[PDB]
Amino acid sequence: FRNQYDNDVTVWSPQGRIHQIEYAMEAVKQGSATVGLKSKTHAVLVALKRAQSELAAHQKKILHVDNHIGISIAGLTADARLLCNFMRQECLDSRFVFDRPLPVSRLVSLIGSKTQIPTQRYGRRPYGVGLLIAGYDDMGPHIFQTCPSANYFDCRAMSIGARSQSARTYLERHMSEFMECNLNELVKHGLRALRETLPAEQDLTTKNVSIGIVGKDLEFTIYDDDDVSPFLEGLEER
Amino acid sequence: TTIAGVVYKDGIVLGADTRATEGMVVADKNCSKIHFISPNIYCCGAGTAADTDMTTQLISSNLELHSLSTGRLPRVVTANRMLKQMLFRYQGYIGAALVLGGVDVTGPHLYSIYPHGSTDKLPYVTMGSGSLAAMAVFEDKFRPDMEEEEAKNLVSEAIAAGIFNDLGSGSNIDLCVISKNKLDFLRPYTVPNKKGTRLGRYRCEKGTTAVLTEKITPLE
Amino acid sequence: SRGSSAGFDRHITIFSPEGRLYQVEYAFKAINQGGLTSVAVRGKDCAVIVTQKKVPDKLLDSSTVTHLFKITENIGCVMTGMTADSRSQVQRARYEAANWKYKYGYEIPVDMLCKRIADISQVYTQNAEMRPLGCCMILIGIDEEQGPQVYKCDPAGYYCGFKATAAGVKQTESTSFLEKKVKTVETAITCLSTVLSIDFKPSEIEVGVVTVENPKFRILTEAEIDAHLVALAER
Amino acid sequence: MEYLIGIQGPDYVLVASDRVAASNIVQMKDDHDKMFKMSEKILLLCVGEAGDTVQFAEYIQKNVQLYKMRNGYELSPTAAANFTRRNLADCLRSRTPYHVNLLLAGYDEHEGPALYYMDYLAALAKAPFAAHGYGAFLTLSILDRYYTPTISRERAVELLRKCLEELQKRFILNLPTFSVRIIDKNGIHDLDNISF
Amino acid sequence: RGYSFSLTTFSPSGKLVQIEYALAAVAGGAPSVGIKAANGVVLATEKKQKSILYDERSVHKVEPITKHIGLVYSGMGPDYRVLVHRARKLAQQYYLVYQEPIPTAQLVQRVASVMQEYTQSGGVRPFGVSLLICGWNEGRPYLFQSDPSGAYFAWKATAMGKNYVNGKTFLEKRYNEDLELEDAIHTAILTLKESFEGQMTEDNIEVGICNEAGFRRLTPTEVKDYLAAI
Amino acid sequence: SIMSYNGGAVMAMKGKNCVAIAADRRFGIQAQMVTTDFQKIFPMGDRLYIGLAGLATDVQTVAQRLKFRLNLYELKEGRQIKPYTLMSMVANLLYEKRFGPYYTEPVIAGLDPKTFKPFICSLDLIGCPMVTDDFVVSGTCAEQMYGMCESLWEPNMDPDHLFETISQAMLNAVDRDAVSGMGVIVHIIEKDKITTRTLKARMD
Amino acid sequence: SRRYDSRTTIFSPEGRLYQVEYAMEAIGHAGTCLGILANDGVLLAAERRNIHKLLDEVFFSEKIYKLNEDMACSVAGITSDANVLTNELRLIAQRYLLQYQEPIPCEQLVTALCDIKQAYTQFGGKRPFGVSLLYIGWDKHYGFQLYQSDPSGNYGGWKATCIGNNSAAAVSMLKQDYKEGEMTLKSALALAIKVLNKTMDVSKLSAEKVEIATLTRENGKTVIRVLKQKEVEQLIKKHEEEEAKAE
Amino acid sequence: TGYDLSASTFSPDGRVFQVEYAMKAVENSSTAIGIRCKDGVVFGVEKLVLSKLYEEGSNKRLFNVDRHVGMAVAGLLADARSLADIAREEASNFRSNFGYNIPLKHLADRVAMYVHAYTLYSAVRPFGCSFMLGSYSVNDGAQLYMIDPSGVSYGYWGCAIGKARQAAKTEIEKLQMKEMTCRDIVKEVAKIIYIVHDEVKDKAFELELSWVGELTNGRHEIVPKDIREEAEKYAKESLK
Amino acid sequence: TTIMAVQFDGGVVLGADSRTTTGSYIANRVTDKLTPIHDRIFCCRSGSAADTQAVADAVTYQLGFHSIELNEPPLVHTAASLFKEMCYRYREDLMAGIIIAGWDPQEGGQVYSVPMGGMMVRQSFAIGGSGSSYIYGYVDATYREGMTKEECLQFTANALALAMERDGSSGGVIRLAAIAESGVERQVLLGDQIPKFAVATLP
Ligand SMILES: [Cl-]
Ligand SMILES: [Cl-]
Ligand SMILES: [Cl-]
Ligand SMILES: [Cl-]
Ligand SMILES: [Cl-]
Ligand SMILES: [Cl-]
Ligand SMILES: [Cl-]
Ligand SMILES: [Cl-]
Ligand SMILES: [Cl-]
Ligand SMILES: [Cl-]
Ligand SMILES: [Cl-]
Ligand SMILES: [Cl-]
Ligand SMILES: [Cl-]
Ligand SMILES: [Cl-]
Ligand SMILES: [Cl-]
Ligand SMILES: [Cl-]
Ligand SMILES: [Cl-]
Ligand SMILES: [K+]
Ligand SMILES: [K+]
Ligand SMILES: [Mg+2]
Ligand SMILES: [Mg+2]
Ligand SMILES: [Mg+2]
Ligand SMILES: [Mg+2]
Repeated sequence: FRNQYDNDVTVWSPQGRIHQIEYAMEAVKQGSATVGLKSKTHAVLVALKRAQSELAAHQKKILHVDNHIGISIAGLTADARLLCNFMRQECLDSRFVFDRPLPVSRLVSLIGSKTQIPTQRYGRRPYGVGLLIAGYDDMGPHIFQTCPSANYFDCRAMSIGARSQSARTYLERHMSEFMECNLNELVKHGLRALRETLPAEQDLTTKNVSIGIVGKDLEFTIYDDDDVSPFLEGLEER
Repeated sequence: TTIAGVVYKDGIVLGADTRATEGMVVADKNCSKIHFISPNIYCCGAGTAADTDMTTQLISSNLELHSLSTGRLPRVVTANRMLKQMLFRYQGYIGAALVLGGVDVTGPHLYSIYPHGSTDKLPYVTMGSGSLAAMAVFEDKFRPDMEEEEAKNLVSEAIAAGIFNDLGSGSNIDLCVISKNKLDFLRPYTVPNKKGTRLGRYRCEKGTTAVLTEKITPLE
Repeated sequence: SRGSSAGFDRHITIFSPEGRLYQVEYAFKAINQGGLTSVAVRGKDCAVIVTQKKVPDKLLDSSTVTHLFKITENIGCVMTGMTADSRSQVQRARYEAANWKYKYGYEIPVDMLCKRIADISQVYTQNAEMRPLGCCMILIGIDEEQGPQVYKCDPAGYYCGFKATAAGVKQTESTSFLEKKVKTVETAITCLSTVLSIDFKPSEIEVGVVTVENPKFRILTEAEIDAHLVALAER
Repeated sequence: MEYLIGIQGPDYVLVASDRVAASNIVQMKDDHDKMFKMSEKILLLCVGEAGDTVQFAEYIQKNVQLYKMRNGYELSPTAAANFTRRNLADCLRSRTPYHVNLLLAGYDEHEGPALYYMDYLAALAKAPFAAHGYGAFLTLSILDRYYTPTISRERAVELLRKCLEELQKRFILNLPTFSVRIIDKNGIHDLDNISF
Repeated sequence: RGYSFSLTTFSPSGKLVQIEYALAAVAGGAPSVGIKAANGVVLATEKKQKSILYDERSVHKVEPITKHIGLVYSGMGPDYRVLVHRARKLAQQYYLVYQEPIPTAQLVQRVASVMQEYTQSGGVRPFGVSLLICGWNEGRPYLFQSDPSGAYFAWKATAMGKNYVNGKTFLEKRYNEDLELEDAIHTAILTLKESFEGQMTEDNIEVGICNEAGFRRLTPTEVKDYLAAI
Repeated sequence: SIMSYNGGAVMAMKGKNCVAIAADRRFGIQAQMVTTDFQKIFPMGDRLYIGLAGLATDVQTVAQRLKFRLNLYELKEGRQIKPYTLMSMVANLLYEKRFGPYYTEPVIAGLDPKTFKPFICSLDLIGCPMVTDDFVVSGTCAEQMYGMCESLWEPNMDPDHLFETISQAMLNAVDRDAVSGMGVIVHIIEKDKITTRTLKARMD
Repeated sequence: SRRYDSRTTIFSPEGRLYQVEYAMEAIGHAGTCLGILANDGVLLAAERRNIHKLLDEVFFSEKIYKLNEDMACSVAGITSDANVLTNELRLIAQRYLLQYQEPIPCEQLVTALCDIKQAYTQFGGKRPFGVSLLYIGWDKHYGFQLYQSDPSGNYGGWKATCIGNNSAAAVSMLKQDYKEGEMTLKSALALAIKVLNKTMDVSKLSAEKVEIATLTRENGKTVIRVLKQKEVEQLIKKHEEEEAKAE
Repeated sequence: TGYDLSASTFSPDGRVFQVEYAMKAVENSSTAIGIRCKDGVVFGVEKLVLSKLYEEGSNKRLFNVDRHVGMAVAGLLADARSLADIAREEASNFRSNFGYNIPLKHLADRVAMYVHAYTLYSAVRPFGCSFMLGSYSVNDGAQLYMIDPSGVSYGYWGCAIGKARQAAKTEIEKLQMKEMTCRDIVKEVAKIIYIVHDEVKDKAFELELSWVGELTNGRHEIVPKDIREEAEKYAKESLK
Repeated sequence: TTIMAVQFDGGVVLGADSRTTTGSYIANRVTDKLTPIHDRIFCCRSGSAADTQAVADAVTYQLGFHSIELNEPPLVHTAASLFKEMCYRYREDLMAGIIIAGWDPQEGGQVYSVPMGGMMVRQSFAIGGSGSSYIYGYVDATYREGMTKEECLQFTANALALAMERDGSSGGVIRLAAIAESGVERQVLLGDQIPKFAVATLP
């Protein structure tokens, strides 16, 4: 009942599913957790970084797209770079042609369209990456989520990756507070949600946390290493 | 060149002279300018001779494929369309000026086709460097619904006008008569021109030409 | 032999050991999936097409439920089989006819249109990467020399001209009915009624006609269909 | 303007070429060599437009050498001349025509000595003697006057000299030295430059 | 799009089974016969025509290629139409260049080469047809067969389709060289009658002839006449 | 004129069961003679020859490309080409280059390989064929050649009279053309043999 | 697409190319075809499979193909495939003549066709051509020559060989009777018949069942002829006379 | 099957199972309905909220494909969005080439033929979506079409797609929609969505509503928020 | 050439002269420059005969196919748009000055000009061709809002007659067509039927 239907993105299963798309989504579920949330004025991304060994640097999770847009990634690194490069190019083209920033919802539509194409053609494969997209434009702050299925979602807040269900539960619990939060409070909420994804013994540190922020008076900025310290203290102990 | 055509009571008469020139020298005294298109359609040609030859040959061939497929006799309109669409695509660079005539299921039809791809459907037409001389004959004498012999006379008179008044035209008159019941390809129809009789006898004996080398190669 | 199979001969259009093309044979079964039957008959004066019109729903806009299509002003058609496949083949026919007229300066003959569609279908029986279309096309028109014409082509790329013919679920029973008779509008509707055992309301069939007097393809209204049903009913 | 000359005797072909590379009003090189070794018994002498001359001759040279490596023996002078002609003719109406005038000199084991003339249009003529360049206008009649088909190589070099002395006397361009080579059954031999 | 790999390949015993199976389609096709007479060629074929409902004149199995060449087949009709269209196109291409009608053998070679392509090119099956091609040129008749592999053969007489083995032995007993066209037509029809079933008429067989005047189908009335005697 | 850059002249002439084809021998570049034995007439069969005048490079290219096509034809067909068919093959070759032509205007002379009937024709540079029953001429002295041929040609000449006529027509025509001459070669084609001669000719 | 692909151009686990090997089995069942080199010429002798019937006899041979002025070949295997390859050989030969204005040397023509055959084994996913060829020729570099090529795109030069049905047995007979450096066309012909007589296990050898072509030099020109049936009956008769004298 | 892996393969009974499987993806999606009435077309969609973390408006299943044309979808939403882009391009190209607004029937037929092209080949898969197109103009009146994964296209008085299609059709059948206005019909659409919603299996949905009609001057638009809310209140109170 | 079309309540009138020239030779003195594009849609052609015949044939094809697909009579504005698209796109390679006129059930009688360059404008009446220069004044002085069919035919015939007298490149007969919901009515004015206006010879 499964094996003949699971190798080709062009093969529908008898249940109306495409197993290659479901399998690409497992790449994201096994990525390290990331959280995105927004207030009325800011969009924030928070990401756990994995280090393969004790002497490796932690893998980048947060990438600059344009002054008004950044992304957090979960899944295949090389697919994330490909999609980020596409997003960057669409943003440059908009500024070249129109001399104004590409609206964030339009960029997400373009990702949906681009990522849908290989799901329908023989010998191609879905993108094995999920994105959280933080942006600010004329319609305010945004958090979008994109998926290997090519579907995308407009979010009050979201978490993807390993044990992200825990983060999602925290986010639902506190989301009625987010709109009115100052930036410090909002980032703290992001970090608390992300901390829920950790085994009981592990903590947020300057080595494993990455932060991205964009807003009304703030171009998309990435905070790593010593620069996350202001945000980590913070923070009620677990 | 002088080429021409008329619609008569029962069909079409086409006509042509037989001179081909290269510059202001006669190359061929007996060029055939009335080309086969199909058993019921012929086409006189003027303009660049290679282009009229190859264009008529191509359309004749494509029309044969067409009739082989349909099992029907071809239509003059079909030859017209094929010719004009090709000439148009080439933008006048194929120098074929054509008088296309035939008889199909809808009766007799006559078209002039120009190098840029324009066509005119008309009861009489002329083309070539003699075309004004031939047209003058037609304007003066054409009547609708002529009988076969009158139409043949008229066309040969028109071709003759080109022959005698256009330096580009000469030698014989060819006609082609096409009706529902018959095709008469009349080559030559008339021979108004003849080389004068030779008066001085040359007759050069063997050994008149000095030879430096010789090789005989026996065959088969 | 007798139903033998090797390798992929049930999946793609390659020969079976008997020299059969199972994928083509299956395309004929696809024609019956729609559950409809169509009939066409020619006489000296006209050619007619009739088919069932099933509108079980009523939430349907019934004026959009048709299997009759105009190809040119003077060529009509009835499609039988898979609906989307059929619509595609109608579009192709329309294109072929229009292109013919543009290139050759006269309307495509019905036999030539049928042949062209049949030749296009042939390709699908010889190239492995696409399936045949699971539909059958019946064409009617007036030929200036031969009179009314009815032509049929199928997923194998066979085609023929007919005195009368049928397609779909009751094709074989329609063929027997029409054979017995042949040894026009009333024949077509009687054949269809007999083989289905229905006795029709005017909203349950569609009829299209071409005539030597009026070569333009015409679809009968309900009232026009009813005048035939009533004339028949009174034997 | 560049000068090439060839003279075919019974069993040899003698060739020479000027050694000047000029640009505008200056000679920029006085030991330039216009001859290209195609194989053990073939020389190609090439003049014409800058860039085209070397690019064409070296393309031919590489392909002649390739034939040898692929097949284990060499192209004949005649085959090499026709290959050269095919390429030049094939390029004539292309986007990349080569404006070059050539002599090809060779010796074949079985056919003996051969001299071929080609112009930039790629007309190919076999000849007992030939020359290219404006200097040919002043020297061809000397060759017509004194040549014979059985001309010995020691006489052929004198005949060559008379042609070159005529250029010193009468030609308006300064061509003071010439490369001289002879081909025979024993391959290509360098002779002394002829200098003034 | 297109599959780029061959669908016909060698089996371990060296067979091209798709070609053998194409030949099985031909063997199950309606019979066809060809006879080369001293002064012409005849081609004859049975219509697998059920139904009174068919318009027997609407499609022909015996088809002209040029004024001087014609054809018939056994096997799959729609595949045949592909080859007819190609043969016609090949003949015209030749005529455009050489301004002479294509020699029968040249036409056969070109059509056979097309059939070969479909045994090797990507993503296609071979044609399920064998052709019989007749013509007249160099003052002489020709009869050829071209098979699904692209192999072609010159015949004095032959049969193909259902019961062809017996048709060939029937012809072996009955054919002689110096035989004339009119007699050959008769024997071609008798060869079809050997495997017919269900009474012959001028509507369920087709006959074509080739001589010095050219290739043409016999009319129903002409066939009716020959059918008197049989 | 492109056609006068190398000069040159060819002609063919019909007799009683024989044909003749002739050419000058000069290869020159504008005023300068380069050689005096340049081949312009090429065998296309035992009894079928083509003569090409015009731009020397294209004379050679057309002869070679034509031979490529003819060899393939003869291998495929298993027979010698008919004169009319060679004419058509040449016409097709030239007309392929309709918009960037070869600068050569061939003449063809031969006997049918099976019936031995005489054939002559010429073609213009884009492949328009002209068959005649008397003579054809091509080259830088076409007018001079027309004058000689019109005055001397007669129907049904035997091979010896055909030889003298084509020879006198060539010699006297090219002697009024600065860029044709330096020798004349003549081939007489008969059923049972080919006779090739070079003529005593002016070398100025 | 991946499901239906045969994968004709891949290695098997032992480094084999199965389609090439299977094509070689097809050839092994085709008509016997041999080639013999002599001092004054070269020959091809082939079993005819157009073995007679009501067949019509319209070409000069069945399996012997002229390639250019100086070369011919014969074939064993799939006839339609042979027609494609022999056409290509003719084209290659004419391309070479066009370019160099001399005839293509024999080994160069063979090599050029073999590169095409090789390509069909390495890329493209097509079935190989089911043909082996024997080539006979003369050129100015190596004079009289005989080659063999097969569907791998391999070739070799031979003094004598055989392809097609019973080739192994034929090569044994050739190894034992062929006189290196001492064969004439007359003796090669006698040997060709001796070999076909033993390897045609379809009944007492007959002129209608074989084709023989010879390639010689006469007056600086290559001459390629297919022997007429009269000559072949005579050679068969001389062989049968000789087997009687053997007692 | 064995016979159900490629849209270029018929089964022995003449089915194209890959198309049927694509239809199962549509039949697993929540329900959308369209209803044509006297003066326009109204769409409604049961839009399941799979997380309270999503914005109210995420994953819209109603699209503008031309100023006069709305599209309502069910099935795999990336495939549906792709088809909405195809529809938009078709409508735009039509205006550029012919110089007027694309007739709804012609747009439906053109996009259906695109959908159909994805049901013939092993090289691509069928779309996993069905969609409705709706329009209104004074000249053409109200028009409502529905296209499925096979590429079939018909016109409708009322239509439903997704998992409760049959239950929805039985409620739509009770309306005399020919005589009702868009402002009446929105309510009915809301009511029917509430009836067929399975509140035990899947709690939480949003109602999405759009319309095109005389009242919008032939423009396809979202139903205004106040009217949607009064429609929901009517549907909820009708349910008890 | 002179071409013209004029709107009335319920239809249009179209007209043309019949002269085709090569230089100052009249190659066709009875040219039909009014070409049907569909049942009730015509175009009037001026400029290069090759170009306008080729474009008209192509538009006829495009519009025919469109009309079968839609199962409705085509709009005059659609015909004009198709001409415009082709005449604009290929404006560097065409010499074509077109008037499109006809009737459809949605907008009634309509006249569109597609002059050289490929702009498109609806007009009450339109004139074009080489001879149009000579009748701008006349049409401007003579045109009246609300003209009947029989008045529009007279207006057209008079304008064309004036242009034909003065323009060497125009002449022959006057071809007229009236198009309305009832159909197309064609006629020819020849010889003495062509409106006559004296030469102003001296007192
Ligand atoms: Cl990750
Ligand atoms: Cl990775
Ligand atoms: Cl998803
Ligand atoms: Cl996740
Ligand atoms: Cl037309
Ligand atoms: Cl002229
Ligand atoms: Cl049209
Ligand atoms: Cl592939
Ligand atoms: Cl055909
Ligand atoms: Cl016939
Ligand atoms: Cl070539
Ligand atoms: Cl050729
Ligand atoms: Cl050769
Ligand atoms: Cl006029
Ligand atoms: Cl204008
Ligand atoms: Cl204008
Ligand atoms: Cl104008
Ligand atoms: K298939
Ligand atoms: K005037
Ligand atoms: Mg133009
Ligand atoms: Mg350059
Ligand atoms: Mg001279
Ligand atoms: Mg001089």
